[PDB]
Amino acid sequence: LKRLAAPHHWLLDKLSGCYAPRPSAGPHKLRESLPLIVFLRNRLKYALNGREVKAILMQRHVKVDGKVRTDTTYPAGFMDVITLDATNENFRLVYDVKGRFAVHRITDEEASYKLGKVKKVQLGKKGVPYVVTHDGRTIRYPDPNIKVNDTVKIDLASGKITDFIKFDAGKLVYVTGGRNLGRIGTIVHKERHDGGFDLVHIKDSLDNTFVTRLNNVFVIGEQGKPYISLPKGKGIKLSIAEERDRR
Amino acid sequence: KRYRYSSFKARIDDLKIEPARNLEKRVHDYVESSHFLASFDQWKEINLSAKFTEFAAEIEHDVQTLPQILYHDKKIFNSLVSFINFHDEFSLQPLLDLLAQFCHDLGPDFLKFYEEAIKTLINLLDAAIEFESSNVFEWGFNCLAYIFKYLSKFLVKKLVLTCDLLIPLLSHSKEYLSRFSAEALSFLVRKCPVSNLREFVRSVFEKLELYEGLLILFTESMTSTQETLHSKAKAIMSVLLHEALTKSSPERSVSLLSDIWMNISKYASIESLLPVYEVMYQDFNDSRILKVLTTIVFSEIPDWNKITILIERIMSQSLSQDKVAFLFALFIRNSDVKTLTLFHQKLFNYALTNISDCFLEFFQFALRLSYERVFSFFLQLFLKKNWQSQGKKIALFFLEVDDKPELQKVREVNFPEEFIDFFVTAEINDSNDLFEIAIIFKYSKLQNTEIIIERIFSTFASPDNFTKGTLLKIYRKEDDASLKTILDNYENYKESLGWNKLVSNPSESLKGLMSHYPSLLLSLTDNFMLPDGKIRYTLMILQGMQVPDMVIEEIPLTLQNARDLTIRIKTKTDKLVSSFFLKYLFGLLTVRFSPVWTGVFDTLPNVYTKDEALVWKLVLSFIKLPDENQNLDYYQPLLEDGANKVLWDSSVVRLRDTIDTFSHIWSKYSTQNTSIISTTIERRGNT
Amino acid sequence: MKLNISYPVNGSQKTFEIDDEHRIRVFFDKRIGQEVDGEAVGDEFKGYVFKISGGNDKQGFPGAIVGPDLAVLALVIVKKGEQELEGLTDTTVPKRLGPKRANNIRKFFGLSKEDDVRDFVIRREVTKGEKTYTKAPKIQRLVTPQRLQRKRHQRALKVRNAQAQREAAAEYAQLLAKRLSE
Amino acid sequence: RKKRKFELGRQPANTKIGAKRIHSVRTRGGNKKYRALRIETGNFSWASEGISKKTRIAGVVYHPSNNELVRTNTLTKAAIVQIDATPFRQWFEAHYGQTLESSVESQFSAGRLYACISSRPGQSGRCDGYILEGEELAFYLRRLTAKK
RNA sequence: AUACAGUGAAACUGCGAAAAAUCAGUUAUCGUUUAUUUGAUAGUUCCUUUACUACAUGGUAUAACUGUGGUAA
RNA sequence: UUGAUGAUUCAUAAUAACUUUUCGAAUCGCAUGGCCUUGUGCUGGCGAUGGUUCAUUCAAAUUUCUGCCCUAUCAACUUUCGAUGGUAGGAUAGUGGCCUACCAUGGUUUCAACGGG
Repeated sequence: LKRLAAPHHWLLDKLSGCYAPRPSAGPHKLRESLPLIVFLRNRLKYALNGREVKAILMQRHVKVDGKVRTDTTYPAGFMDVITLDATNENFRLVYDVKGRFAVHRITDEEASYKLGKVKKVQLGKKGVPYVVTHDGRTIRYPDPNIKVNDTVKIDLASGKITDFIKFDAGKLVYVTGGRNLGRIGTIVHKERHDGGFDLVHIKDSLDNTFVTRLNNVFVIGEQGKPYISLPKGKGIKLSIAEERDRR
Repeated sequence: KRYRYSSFKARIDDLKIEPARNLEKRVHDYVESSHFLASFDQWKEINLSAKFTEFAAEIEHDVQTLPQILYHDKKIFNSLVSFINFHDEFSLQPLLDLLAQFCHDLGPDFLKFYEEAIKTLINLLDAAIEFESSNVFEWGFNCLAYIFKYLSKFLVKKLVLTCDLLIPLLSHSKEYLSRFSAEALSFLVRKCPVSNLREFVRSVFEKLELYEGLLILFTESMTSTQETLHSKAKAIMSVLLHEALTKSSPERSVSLLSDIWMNISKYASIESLLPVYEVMYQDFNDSRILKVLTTIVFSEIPDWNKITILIERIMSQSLSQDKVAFLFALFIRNSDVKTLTLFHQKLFNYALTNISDCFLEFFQFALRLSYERVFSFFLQLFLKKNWQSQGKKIALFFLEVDDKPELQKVREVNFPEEFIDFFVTAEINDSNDLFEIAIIFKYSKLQNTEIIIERIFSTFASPDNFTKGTLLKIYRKEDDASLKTILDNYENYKESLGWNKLVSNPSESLKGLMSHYPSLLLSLTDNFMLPDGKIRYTLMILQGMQVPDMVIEEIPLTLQNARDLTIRIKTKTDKLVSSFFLKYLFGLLTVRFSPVWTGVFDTLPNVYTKDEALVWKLVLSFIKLPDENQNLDYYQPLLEDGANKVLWDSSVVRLRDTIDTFSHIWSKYSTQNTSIISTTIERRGNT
Repeated sequence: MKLNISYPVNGSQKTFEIDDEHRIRVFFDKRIGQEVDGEAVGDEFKGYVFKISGGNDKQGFPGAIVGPDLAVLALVIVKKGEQELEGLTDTTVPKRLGPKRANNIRKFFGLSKEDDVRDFVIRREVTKGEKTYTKAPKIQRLVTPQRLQRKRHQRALKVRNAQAQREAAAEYAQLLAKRLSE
Repeated sequence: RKKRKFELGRQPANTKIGAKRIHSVRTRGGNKKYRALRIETGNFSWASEGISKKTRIAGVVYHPSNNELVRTNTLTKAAIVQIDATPFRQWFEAHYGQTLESSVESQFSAGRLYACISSRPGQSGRCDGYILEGEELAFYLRRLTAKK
């Protein structure tokens, strides 16, 4: 029960007692996930207090990416969907221009699937090739052109793969983690060191050639035709001073 | 402690519609002069389903201003029908509530859509059967009953049409759909007047041949009021039901009306029956009314019941009648009517079966009419009374010998004129009835034993022996001739009723070695016969008789240990009897404490006192054994049925029908008199 | 000396009170479970086999050599003889609870495994004063219709999982075939 | 789970031959180990033809870290033991048809061979050895000359 | 409701109570554990089986309980 | 004709055995459905627990290097009872003198080792 220094992109109120919620074991890490208490209590405000959040979790109203997951401290981290059956809602939680967990209202035909970066492709047991992804869905029998640091498109009815975005020089990219969060565009340079500290450089509307760690990046799709929608003008971070200079 | 997590069946069984008893619901009577706009704009703010919001986006220009409701009547109903038959589970409360307030707001112009609405929601209720969520048909049956509550003024003639539309909800072979449709139809029965009601029930009685239980639920919820009373429509609903009955109806109509009378009499049972039974008796005075009389008298007014039964008996004289007389004798509290009913049932037939059913129900009194029934004119009733209980046999001892004594002497003459398997069965059918009729019968029984010299005929000779110093010489003759438990009971009766010892004594140790069979009752009777024979011609024998005649398990373990200790501390008859009763205790196979105590105390005394032979006999008794006593002819059954499917009236009808099937016919009575069986040839696979 | 003696065959016990300090001498230097003679220790019963287990002194304490403070001595009856003492051998106590398992009630009533027992259960009776109440315990480890349905579902679950897995393996085989062909 | 201390150890298993006993010991984090104590039998395998057999071990004749372990007959890893040679001889006769390498055909009629322990039966739970053959046989024949 | 059925004392069970010295970071675990959560995960236990078999499912060994006491608590 | 790693004796498959033995469901609440060989016959759902292995997750564990006061009228310290390395073993969840044998005699330091508050 160690707390009061949470990941400060959760933005919980500081005069809200003393502690802060401990995300349990789950598909994502500690300081890059967001549990449903912080979601439904001080991020969109559907329930006032945490035991009422436990009531709406226990009453089967919420399902993260297909099944219910009746748990308060469930670390449903990045890129998954939350299909609130009542309110007709499909919260995909994605990132923003500033570092927070922006929300969407996804259509049902896009909320029927999710995607994610792989972490390794291995041979598991009895000579069966299986891949993993970033949220622990170790799924069997891929197409064996799946490479490391690539994205598959999980079907979310079954755990099958419908398509994959074989990343190379020049297919549209997202970022996650680091001080260059929430940016798009993949076409300047493709650096490859020996031991990390490398990026596929970024090109945007203002063509900002940017880099970060290769662990801090993953793909979406084709340039101009993305697989996921993106919030508030497909986040760019031009400048707030230029925004207040123009409009 | 809350959040019980009821099951689906728990929700449904605890669910009941009653929309008047749906107490407050002030969501639509606060009308903003349009009432559909009121319910609609409430539901648009409380519920957000996706297709309900798209339904509102298709409809929203065409909801306000009730004249613009009445002009655009077709498009809003076609949109509501399209989205109801779309039927997402989450968008079913607003659509059904809007349909209910829609019919409320139209009224007489709804009738063009009334025959589409019900079948669309019927498809919805079948989809809800598939969906398995009790909220769905809670909303569905509530909206259906609101449609009934708002169109009851105009559903006067078309009750037959709405039942033709609501057949697949009354009869669906699911249980709860029947009750949920039936109580809404019951509210519609608490309505439109008596002539339309009686022609409606006369037109719906044709559908009897789960419709019976569905109509039972409908009529029961119609007549039943809120709590501990009957409704105001009961004093005319019973009249309409009874006047649509009485031979202008189908076959099971009397059974359905009897089940309705039983359910209403079980429900109300305090004071509102005083307004129903008056009209019921006044309508039942016009004349099967015995089914209604049995239903009226089974559930625990007596003077009017006596007058109606007198009129029924006179109209009958100028079975079910036996069952009605049995129920009246079991339930009434009138001495004059009971003493007249004894002679009335004596004028009626099957008095022996009626006395058997009455003794099975309540052995009250008045065993002096069966004597006149026997003098008018048998086997199986006197046989069951003889093998019956203590007070039953003590009351049957009066009219045992007090039968037709001319017929008893005729049976004695026909038994003295001996013929002698089937002839022995005829002798047993004479013998069990003539056993209650001395030296002449004893010599005739000795002649029959010599002529027959199967085991049922041996038990029949034993029955004649129980019917019996000339008797002591006859018992010596039967000893010279010497089921088996009945034979040992006959030997006990003979020893209860010198030179015989000089003749016989052999037999003592033979009966001792025979008292090790597969029946503790046969062992007790054989030890009784051996004790009586050793008396008339000992301490360990009487102690073993006492100890063989969970606390009982521990006491019997200690007692068998004590008797084995006494026999270990200490004639050849006593030794053989102790070894055979110890083998009987080790092969009783019905109490593990005694079956452990015998096998734990037997290996202390001497061996080879027929011990290895008895152990080989136990290890070889599982070789080959069966039984085939006798047979008879065959006859018919399955009559006298006033009810089929209800509460415990069905169980009472099954018991009286099984008794009438036992004492039913000649071949059935012969087979049932053969069915009196002796002790068991059993206890395999553990010895 | 207080002697609580238990007759376990009849499940009872009683306290006798003994003199004979030179029989206390015999009770001295005895291991747990040695031969102690009934007539030798007692003028009130004759010729048994007694085996000690332990004793409590003052304040009630649990080597094997006992001491002089042993006021309470516990004895068990091993080999009974004949004497009907009114505290050990005469008093019959009932078994408090009967069997509960299915084959346990089959052994307790000798029941011939085709019986489908379900009626030989040991009832117990109570009554509040006007309404009777008979109570039957339970029969677990009994073949109800539910358990073999569950076993059937387990077997069909394993077969169906293997069916889906050996379908997916063949699908990946055709996918590797077309990846070879391109 | 997994604290740290400063300086201590534990008592070894230092197993013998005769009256085979196996005592389990608690391991933090799975793989509950087994100390073999006085184990008298072992799994012994041919290197070249590749056939194992359980075989009564006769005795360790060489230890390369303490000579006293040969005196006390201690079965640790990497020792030189004699076993039986008869089931490997049986397989050799059965499936080669020779019915008898040179320096192992000379050891067959002597009766007992030399092998190397590869398990750690003080910690693992069983004893295995492979029969030395080749340059291992050369240096261990030189180690027999180092004995004599 | 003649196995029990919702109610529940007590008890068994399951789980959890673990002054380069300190450290603030940084690197690896291709040098270990990986409990809990999450995702995939397994047809093979008898066939010297017809004088054909525990699997429609077999065995103890005890709490709470009942009983005898000690004791000064 | 083969997966990944900067890197494998990796992952994994097969081979010949040994298994004091592993697991491969003797469990539980709800509904009771479809079939026809109407037999207590065949099948059947929702999901609670337990278990094999792998991945993820948190948690623990070492280990890398950058960083703190005053000191030479404080310059030698440590191999004893391993102080410093090698080789094999014991062990241990584990590398590693962490200990056990044999070999080598080292290591730290005046830039302040070692000691003093």
